[PDB]
Amino acid sequence: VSYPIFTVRWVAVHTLAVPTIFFLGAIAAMQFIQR
Amino acid sequence: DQESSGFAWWAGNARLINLSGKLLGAHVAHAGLIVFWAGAMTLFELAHFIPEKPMYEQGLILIPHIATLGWGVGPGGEVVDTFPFFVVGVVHLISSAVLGFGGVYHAIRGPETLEEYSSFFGYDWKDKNKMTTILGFHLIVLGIGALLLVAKAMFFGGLYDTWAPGGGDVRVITNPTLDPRVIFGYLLKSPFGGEGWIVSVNNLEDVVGGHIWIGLICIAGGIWHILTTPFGWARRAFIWSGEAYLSYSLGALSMMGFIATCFVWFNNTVYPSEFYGPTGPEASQAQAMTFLIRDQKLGANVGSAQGPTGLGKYLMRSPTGEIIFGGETMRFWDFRGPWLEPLRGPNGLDLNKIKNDIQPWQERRAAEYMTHAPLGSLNSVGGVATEINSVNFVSPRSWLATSHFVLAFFFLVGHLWHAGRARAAAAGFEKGIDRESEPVLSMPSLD
Amino acid sequence: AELTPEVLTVPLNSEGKTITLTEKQYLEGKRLFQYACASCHVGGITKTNPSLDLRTETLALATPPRDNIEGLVDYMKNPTTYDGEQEIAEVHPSLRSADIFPKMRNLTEKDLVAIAGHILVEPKILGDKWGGGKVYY
Amino acid sequence: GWFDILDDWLKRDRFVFVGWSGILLFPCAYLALGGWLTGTTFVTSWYTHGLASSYLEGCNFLTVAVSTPANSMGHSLLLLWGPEAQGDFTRWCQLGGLWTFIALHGAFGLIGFMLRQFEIARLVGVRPYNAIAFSAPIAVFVSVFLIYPLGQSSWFFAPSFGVAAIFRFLLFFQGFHNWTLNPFHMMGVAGVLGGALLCAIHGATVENTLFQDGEGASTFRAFNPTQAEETYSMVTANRFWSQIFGIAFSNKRWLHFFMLFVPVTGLWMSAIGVVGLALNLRSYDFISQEIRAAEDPEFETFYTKNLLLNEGIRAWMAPQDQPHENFVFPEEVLPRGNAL
Amino acid sequence: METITYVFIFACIIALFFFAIFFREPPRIT
Amino acid sequence: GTTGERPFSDIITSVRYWVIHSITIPALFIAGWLFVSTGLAYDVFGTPRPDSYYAQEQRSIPLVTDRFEAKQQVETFLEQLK
Amino acid sequence: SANLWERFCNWVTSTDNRLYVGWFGVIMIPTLLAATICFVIAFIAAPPVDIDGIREPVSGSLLYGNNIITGAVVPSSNAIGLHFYPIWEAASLDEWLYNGGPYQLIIFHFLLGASCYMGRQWELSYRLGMRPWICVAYSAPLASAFAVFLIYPIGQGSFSDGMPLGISGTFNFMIVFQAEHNILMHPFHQLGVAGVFGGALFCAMHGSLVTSSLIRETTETESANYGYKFGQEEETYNIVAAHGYFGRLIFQYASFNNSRSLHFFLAAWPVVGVWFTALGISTMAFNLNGFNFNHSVIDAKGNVINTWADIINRANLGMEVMHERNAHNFPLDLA
Ligand code: CLA
Ligand code: CLA
Ligand code: CLA
Ligand SMILES: C=Cc1c(C)c2cc3nc(c4c5[nH]c(cc6nc(cc1[nH]2)C(C)=C6CC)c(C)c5C(=O)[C@@H]4C(=O)OC)[C@@H](CCC(=O)OC/C=C(\C)CCC[C@H](C)CCC[C@H](C)CCCC(C)C)[C@@H]3C
Ligand SMILES: CCCCCCCCCCCCCCCC(=O)O[C@H](COC(=O)CCCCCCCCCCCC)CO[C@@H]1O[C@@H](CO)[C@H](O)[C@H](O)[C@@H]1O
Ligand SMILES: CC1=C(/C=C/C(C)=C/C=C/C(C)=C/C=C/C=C(C)/C=C/C=C(C)/C=C/C2=C(C)CCCC2(C)C)C(C)(C)CCC1
Ligand SMILES: CC1=C(/C=C/C(C)=C/C=C/C(C)=C/C=C/C=C(C)/C=C/C=C(C)/C=C/C2=C(C)CCCC2(C)C)C(C)(C)CCC1
Ligand SMILES: CCCCCCCCCCCCO[C@@H]1O[C@H](CO)[C@@H](O[C@H]2O[C@H](CO)[C@@H](O)[C@H](O)[C@H]2O)[C@H](O)[C@H]1O
Ligand SMILES: [Fe+2]
Repeated sequence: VSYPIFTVRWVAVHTLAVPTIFFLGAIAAMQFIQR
Repeated sequence: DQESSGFAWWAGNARLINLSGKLLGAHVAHAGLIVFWAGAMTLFELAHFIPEKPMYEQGLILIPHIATLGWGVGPGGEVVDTFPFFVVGVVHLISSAVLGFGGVYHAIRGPETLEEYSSFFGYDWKDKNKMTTILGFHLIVLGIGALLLVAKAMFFGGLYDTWAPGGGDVRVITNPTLDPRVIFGYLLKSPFGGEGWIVSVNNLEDVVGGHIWIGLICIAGGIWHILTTPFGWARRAFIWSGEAYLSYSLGALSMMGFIATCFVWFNNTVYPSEFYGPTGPEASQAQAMTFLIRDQKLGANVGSAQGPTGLGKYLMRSPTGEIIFGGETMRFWDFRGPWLEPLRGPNGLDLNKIKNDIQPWQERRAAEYMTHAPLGSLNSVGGVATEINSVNFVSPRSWLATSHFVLAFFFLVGHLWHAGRARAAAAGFEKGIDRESEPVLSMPSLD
Repeated sequence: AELTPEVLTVPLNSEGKTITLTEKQYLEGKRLFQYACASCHVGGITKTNPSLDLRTETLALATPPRDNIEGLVDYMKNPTTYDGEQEIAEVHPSLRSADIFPKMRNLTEKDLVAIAGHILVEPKILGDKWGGGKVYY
Repeated sequence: GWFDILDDWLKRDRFVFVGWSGILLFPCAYLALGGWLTGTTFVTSWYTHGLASSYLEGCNFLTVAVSTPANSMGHSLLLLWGPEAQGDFTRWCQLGGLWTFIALHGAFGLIGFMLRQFEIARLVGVRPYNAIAFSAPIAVFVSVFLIYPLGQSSWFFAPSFGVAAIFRFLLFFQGFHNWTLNPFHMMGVAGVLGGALLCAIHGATVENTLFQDGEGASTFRAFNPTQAEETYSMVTANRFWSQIFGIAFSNKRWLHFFMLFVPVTGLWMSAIGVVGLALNLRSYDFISQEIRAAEDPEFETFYTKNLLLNEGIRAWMAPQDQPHENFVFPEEVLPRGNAL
Repeated sequence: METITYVFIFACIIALFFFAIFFREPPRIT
Repeated sequence: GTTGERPFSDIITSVRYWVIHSITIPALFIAGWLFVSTGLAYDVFGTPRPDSYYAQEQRSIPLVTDRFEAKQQVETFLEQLK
Repeated sequence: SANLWERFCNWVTSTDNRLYVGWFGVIMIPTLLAATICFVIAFIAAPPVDIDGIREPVSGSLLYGNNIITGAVVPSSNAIGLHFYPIWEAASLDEWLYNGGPYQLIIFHFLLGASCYMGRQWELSYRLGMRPWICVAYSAPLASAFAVFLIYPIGQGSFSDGMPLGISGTFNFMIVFQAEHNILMHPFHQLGVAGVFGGALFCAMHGSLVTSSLIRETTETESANYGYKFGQEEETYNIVAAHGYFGRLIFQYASFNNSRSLHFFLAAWPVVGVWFTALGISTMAFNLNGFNFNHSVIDAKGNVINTWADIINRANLGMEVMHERNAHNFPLDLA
């Protein structure tokens, strides 16, 4: 089939995906903040 | 195998209910994970174990077992030589490769059915006899194992003895308790307060004698089975199904799982407390010991001291009259331990002794225990829930008893699950009610 | 930038000298404190004898004075009662009794300094918390 | 005229339905779950209360939260551009703006999601007993996170969006309102607790009453997603229970309505109760008991016992839990048993 | 006077249990 | 029933997908790692750095005590922090 | 005849006896009648029971100053502990009552019958040719009743501890348990709540959806219920119209469509979850308590920064302190 590349669902799946990873990276960074 | 032909993916291992060859590899491979563990973990313990720092203060649970058998301990559980530990740990870690090799092999290369590959090893579930045979062997295998203990005690080094006359230290038992009376007594002794059940057993003579009294019973059975078949009632009683066989053996474990959770939480003898932490009641006792001493050694007259309710802070009586320690500890007046007995008399804790026979080794041992009671959080933070951080510790006695109640329980659930399934797979309807012939539809209504 | 070397200056002797322990010692002092102390002195109190604590003012009225390194140090070597009347090394961990309180065996003159130095800095950070408990948690 | 062109667009059977309702449900919902996740890892509760409430501060999943605003704030909406924040986003974060932000957005988010259940239902042509059922949770959140506080001094006393930050809200209630002794909470429980029993006894009855419509054991496949005969036997079931508990269903239509009424009703009573605690109109004591215990010092019931626990919970907690009150309770005042 | 009022409502639930079981409308097959 | 638009199973399996994302994902991960790492996060959300709760003494908490003049109050609170 | 026993065994096993007395029921029946009858009397009339160890008797019965909400059957004494205190072990009923004898009689009996009640819930299924496992779903509550009445005491050393048979004393058991184990902070309870909270959530869903897709078979002026007939042939609602909506609410695959797969998820979620709480009480019975984060998040200088975990603990202390005011003589609560 000829499925589209950018759909409404893609807008959704990214609004939660992009922030998350951004956070998982930020949060993974704290593990080294000390004193 | 496949689903559209066997069972379902998450039910995989039942696809082997009839493929003994593989079902052997399953059993072998697994019986390797246990050894592997026993081994891999003992080294993990040892690698961290610190020669002279309480074991209980180091999260050990395997080494403590080896120590109790009288291996690398000496007086008071002094951890005299680490080698026996390293030794035990590795042997297992290797024997895991062996067993591991068998499993992987027998569940892949080897025949996936012992049918013709060997008629002696092959087996039939409903074969109400080849089972009684296999059982028989194993029943003998266990017996040899039990007797091994008696050996380690009566012949090779002895075992640990908290009750050691001189004081905790390895001791060679040479007077096993023979005689059914004493031995079997423990069998029909209430499991309730005071008269405990099997969990009593306060001396190694009995632990040893009791085991001697086992092979010479367990093997006696291992034979009787390789030489017979279930009688009449036996047959018209149980469900003869592979799954059903499992069930019975499932409930078995589960039942013991509790008997164990209770043992490691209450017994002082076969769990030294020098290697494990102090019993729960033991610690609640020692806090009184600690303050009956501190206050006496300060002017107080403990015998006459009367507390907030009128019961006497340090000493009060039990329902049957014995003089015990006061406070909430009135509930643990059943605790018996080395460090305390010398203060006991015929009517209970004697005053004269208490008043002037309390050696320092007790004052500090009593202190050690009250500060190492079986209390802590999941993240291992010793003490009451309201305690502050530092001193991370959780008694082995807790970890053990805790884990096993979970296992023990779930297995009882497991028991029902299978005993209930195999008991209906037999009548044959474990897949649904027969549309065409609904038993209910042919029964006189009740209204 | 909060645990400054000023907050790390505690009386060395009884005459007046002071020692400015390093942040390296401190930590190690704490490690050693939990290693052989906390078990019974968590938070700076005493599970087996609540009457006596480790509050600096308390140690001051001790005998001999323990509100300084040398004093606490002497203690871990040979403990005595709050009046100094009896030597209590046989019921309280010390070097004079490592044979009975193993944990003490490791401990070295250097360690003893830290553990002590810790007993003096804590209250500087925690304040009242260090003395009492529950009430102050 | 284009309304329709739009309506058409919105009501298109996509992966994730949208709808007019979605023009509200998503703008908010996300925006709320978003603020939580933010505040949970980045913003602090230091100027508001006096604790670390995020990851960046050292808190873990259990101990983190988007804690309510300072008491001195009042019932202020805390609009980023309002008298307080004065437009400054960061400070907004510090005064506790992230709380009214989550509260209010989540609020309209539950309004949105219900409209959805009502929009999708109208389309697909089914009865709306799922938007009706969902009123139960609106009640809970609308009374526990909105009404309650509006009845007290400020927002500072509303739950805080945190795991522990809630367990605290629990104990506080037990300690100051003596909630567990409220008939309305009791019903609340009787419903949540028994709604669980229905949701588990029914599930098991169905699964162990299935006709055989397959050959294997994993009978999940035996069910044709397509119509026809019932998959289990209601007749056999009704029989089982009736002889093993005396009573038993026998009207799938009633059984499933009960299953809607039980848990829904109980959370409603649960709500009414809290609407009451907003005015401190609690069910704290039984006077008949107090009068007796005042006069006779040997009268003790598990009732009185629990009342002392409360005295303790308030005495020791209050201080660090209500900073704006500058409480100072000398050790000699703290009520305590013996020894402990 | 309360004791009595509580024990009554209770005795009622219990008699209502009897009736609901042994005096229901039998669920006849239709 | 009605199964529309680009499927996930496929998309996850698509080589193009990882080509595209084996840049984007870690990109975000390192992008946020710096958000904390740089200490930017702190300043964005007025969250105190381990050394900024109480100035050397003030065992007293910096508690906002009144709306309207709330902000000015917080400012001076950071002030005192020297 | 044919030897009555042969016959007896047939009645006992009658598949058509109003109430199915079974082999398990042969015990469940007398056990539950002993418990239930002793409870009902104990609750109405019964002297104050020296619950804790001291001599500060608590009255729980109605005729002694209680109402349904405050009343309860009080736990056997602490002086008794774990010891077995039956009526014949008392010097007189009065002793038996003052020391809490009724409790032991009532719980040992309820636990015995409630177990056989679980066994009975299998026997009948078998006798009716139905699949088993219903009795396994009921092992959750039982496991919880076992934890709270038997396991918890075996751990703590006395039946004096362990939830008392009464509405308000149940709240007591809880408020104290918290302070002693910080349960709200234990994984097993949170799973208990997800289970009990979740269970309800789904009970509303299932009940909701189904009701929402009943097939029109009644007027506007007559119950929707009549549209169904006991034992009727086929289904009574559109399981496809149901999924047609729910699927679209969240998204197609984030939904059910297989009655069997859906109904199992209904009986597994709350059961698995409730099991855990039972395993929590059973676990915290041996003092492996909840998480402890007191004095974590310490700052740069060493000042403790307090997190919500601390306000919690602060309220827990208050409980720890006032509870059992006259029963403590020493610093640590190790019992
Ligand atoms: C004593 C050993 C034992 C043995 C040999 C068997 C053997 C068998 N079981 Mg039983 N079972 C047991 C104990 C045992 N069970 C217990 C104690 C329970 C109660 C929980 C069950 C519950 C059970 C169920 C519910 C089912 C079986 C089934 C089966 C059969 C197929 C196996 C299978 O489906 O594997 C596949 C296994 C898996 C899907 C993976 C294991 C998954 C578990 C839940 C994870 C636990 C892992 C670990 C502890 C936790 C991780 C850490 C966590 C913190 C994240 C097989 C005959 C099935 C059957 O067809 O019955 C006839 C079936 O449906 N069993
Ligand atoms: C650890 C315990 C365990 C064991 C011993 C077994 C054993 C077995 N399983 Mg079960 N299984 C388990 C857990 C276990 N399973 C769990 C948790 C699940 C749920 C996911 C299943 C699900 C399952 C299914 C769905 C099926 C089986 C099947 C089988 C049988 C055939 C093996 C096979 O097909 O390999 C396939 C071969 C491979 C791809 C190789 C795997 C790699 C090897 C075995 C491991 C090597 C180990 C180690 C790294 C090397 C040591 C080497 C050293 C000694 C030199 C075998 C008896 C099958 C069956 O019933 O057959 C009729 C089947 O269809 N199992
Ligand atoms: C490894 C364990 C083991 C196992 C699994 C078996 C298994 C079996 N034995 Mg063997 N047996 C063993 C060890 C074992 N035995 C030992 C060590 C000996 C001593 C030499 C014997 C001596 C023996 C004899 C003499 C006989 C059997 C028989 C049997 C078969 C059926 C009998 C039966 O189970 O009745 C189940 C029991 C009952 C119906 C009685 C219930 C009533 C009792 C009094 C109460 C039990 C209550 C308990 C104490 C409390 C806990 C309960 C719990 C639920 C809470 C069965 C295959 C019989 C057979 O068929 O011969 C081959 C037979 O006659 N066995
Ligand atoms: C225990 C907690 C509990 C939770 C977490 C919960 C959750 C949910 N229930 C839903 C539905 C339902 N629940 C129902 C009955 C019930 N639900 C109950 C209890 C709960 N229900 C109970 C007791 C009942 C009675 C039986 C019904 C009848 C339905 C549905 O029809 C519906 C569903 O579809 O079923 C699956 C879903 C609605 C999605 C939504 O509204 O998006 C819109 C809103 C969003 C995304 C914003 C969140 C809004 C809130 C106000 C903000 C919270 C703030 C943070 C995001 C999170 C807090 C953090 C914690 C640490 C405290 C959602 C998953
Ligand atoms: C002192 C403490 C008090 C404690 C109170 C305890 C309350 C718990 C009872 C459960 C509530 C019923 C919920 C299902 C409703 C239902 O469906 O049962 C109804 C009978 O209801 C009733 O009036 C039930 C009356 C309560 C019976 C008590 C059971 C006693 C246990 C004995 C043990 C035996 C060893 C009738 O059934 C319905 O009848 C029709 C409704 O139009 C349809 O057929 C339905 O599908 C269904 O069959
Ligand atoms: C069938 C099957 C299965 C299973 C499996 C198993 C169960 C396995 C096992 C395995 C095993 C069980 C293995 C083992 C191994 C071992 C080894 C390989 C070892 C080694 C050792 C060593 C080497 C030693 C030594 C040492 C020392 C002495 C010291 C130092 C260090 C060291 C460690 C080096 C599965 C699930 C996958 C799937 C399906 C099928
Ligand atoms: C606030 C705000 C805003 C916005 C924002 C947003 C929207 C955000 C978002 C965000 C997000 C959206 C985020 C997220 C994050 C996430 C995370 C961080 C996650 C994590 C996870 C994890 C970690 C997991 C895990 C697990 C589990 C749970 C279970 C199972 C298993 C596992 C292990 C996998 C605005 C500007 C408007 C304005 C102002 C305010
Ligand atoms: C299946 C049903 C099972 C029921 C089991 C119980 C059967 C017995 C029912 C007895 C009902 C009456 O029970 C009786 O009520 C009266 C009040 O009216 C109580 O009397 C109560 O009020 C009077 C004043 O009015 C007080 O002086 C008295 O001190 C107080 O206890 C009795 O103390 C109680 O014993
Ligand atoms: Fe249903």
